[PDB]
Amino acid sequence: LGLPTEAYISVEEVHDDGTPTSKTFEHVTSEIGAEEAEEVGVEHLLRDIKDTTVGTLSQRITNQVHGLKGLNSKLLDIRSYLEKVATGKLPINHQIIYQLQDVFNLLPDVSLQEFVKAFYLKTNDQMVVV
Amino acid sequence: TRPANHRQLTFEEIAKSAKITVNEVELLVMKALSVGLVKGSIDEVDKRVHMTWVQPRVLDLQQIKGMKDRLEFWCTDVKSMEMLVEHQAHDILT
Amino acid sequence: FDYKEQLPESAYMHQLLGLNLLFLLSQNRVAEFHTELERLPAKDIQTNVYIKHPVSLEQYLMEGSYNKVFLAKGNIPAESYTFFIDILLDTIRDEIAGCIEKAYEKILFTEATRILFFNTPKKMTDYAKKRGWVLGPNNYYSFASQQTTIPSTELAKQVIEYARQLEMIV
Repeated sequence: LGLPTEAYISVEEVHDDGTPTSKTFEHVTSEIGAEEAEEVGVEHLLRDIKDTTVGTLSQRITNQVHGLKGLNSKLLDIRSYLEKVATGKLPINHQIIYQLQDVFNLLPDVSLQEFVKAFYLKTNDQMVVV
Repeated sequence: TRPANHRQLTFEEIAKSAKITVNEVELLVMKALSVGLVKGSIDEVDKRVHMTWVQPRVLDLQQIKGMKDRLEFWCTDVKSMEMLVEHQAHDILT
Repeated sequence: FDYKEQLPESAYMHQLLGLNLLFLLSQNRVAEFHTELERLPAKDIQTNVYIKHPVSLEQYLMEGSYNKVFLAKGNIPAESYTFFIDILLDTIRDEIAGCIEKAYEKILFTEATRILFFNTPKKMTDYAKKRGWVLGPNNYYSFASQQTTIPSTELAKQVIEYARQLEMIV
């Protein structure tokens, strides 16, 4: 489901909330990328079990199913952490609570009429092309 | 507290909340938006406030439990659609 | 209708045949009614009285001239045509209902009594005590008129079906 690399950097700083300070790690975003001299190698090594670099409808539906898999996994992780926090086995992390309530903030609305209208309109256009 | 489904806040609702008559709820929402606390818009022909955002703050354990319950419901929905699609597309998953 | 060649003509037949037609109309079996009319010969529809009367009642009931249907009560070729006139009045009341709850907005008490030819005013409560179209609002005969979310799941099913028939090998 995830990249094999998770990256951290050490930060000691007076916490703004006044909780006692100790030397602990902080996350730094990670990615996997390659120079061309290494793409020529990874491509050759993986050519046997490669996936076509083009959207075959089956592959795209597979991609969406995998996306749902991943969304479920992440939501389960968030729920487990929140349950632990509520029952008290873990302390509260204000950064995590901030991000979660911002996610909920960003949830969209679909029952709104001038969105159902637009969705139907563009669905119909797409299906005329189909 | 209000979820996005009906996050439309009515002026009468605001007035029944913090006690101000409804001719300066416009100014209250004005200052709220100006300070950067709540984003959105005011549609006062029908007397409503579309809040599209809120200054995230530090919550309590009860509020975190509320969020956990909402995550549970959301996960149930996601898993249901996940199963439906995977069951109806079983023959075209590579 | 079967042993026609052998059987001698029975003048005492159209009575029961038309009475059967009346029974079909009584139990609202319009399909069977017209099937049996078709079975009948052509002339009898316009010549005989015993058959013409049930034919007339059905024609009126389909047109919607319920007043003519009622006024036909006195006009009965033979008294045998009985108890099916009564079941027919009951079925007519049911059909009038059907109309009322399918396409109206609200009918007050006096107008309901006027339209639905109920029993005496005291029993006029009938068919509301029986069918009960959620009556009650404001005036008890407010008729409670018996008159937007994306079907995401169904659309997903159909689109996946397109993909399935497009990607399967055949």
